[PDB]
Amino acid sequence: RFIKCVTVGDGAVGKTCLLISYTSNTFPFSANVVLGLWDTAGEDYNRLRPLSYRGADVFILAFSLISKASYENVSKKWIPELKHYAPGVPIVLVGTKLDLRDDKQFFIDHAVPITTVQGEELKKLIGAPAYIECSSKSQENVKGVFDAAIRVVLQP
Ligand SMILES: Nc1nc2c(ncn2[C@@H]2O[C@H](COP(=O)(O)OP(=O)(O)O)[C@@H](O)[C@H]2O)c(=O)[nH]1
Ligand SMILES: [Mg+2]
Repeated sequence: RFIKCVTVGDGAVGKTCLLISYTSNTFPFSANVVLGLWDTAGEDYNRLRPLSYRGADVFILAFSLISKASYENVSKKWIPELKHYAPGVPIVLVGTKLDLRDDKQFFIDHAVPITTVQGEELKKLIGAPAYIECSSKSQENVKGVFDAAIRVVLQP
């Protein structure tokens, strides 16, 4: 009846904002439904970050929908890391910053978008049971992230 969830992913992808959005319903860590949420720092921390993983029931592996590099780093860095420290714990893959992907003006001002179908193909590649695209800014699908997280750990 407890669920430790650890959020991981590159710098600036939106991990802390994701937790603030879910828990506080605002945009600048625990919940009860009928869930402990851990934040991490995503290279200086290579040795210390993994310490947070012990007894994790699920990982939220975030990458940014506006950043091809964070997309590439899921397979390059994060998967190898989680498999070393916590093989077998399920992964919910989250593409953050959905509000920016929607906005043509963002790419004029700035960035390479990741499509829903490409996020889905990455999901399959890493064996994640879930892939959710979300925006902490608009809050869209943020509740969905954590609802996936609980569904994927709880029996059935
Ligand atoms: N537009 C937009 N900006 C975001 C979103 N999530 C985070 N940010 C911005 O991205 C930056 C990094 O967010 P932060 O949560 O601190 O990322 P973290 O390093 O992964 O923890 C901040 O400038 C945020 O305001 C989002 O959904 N939409
Ligand atoms: Mg943070």
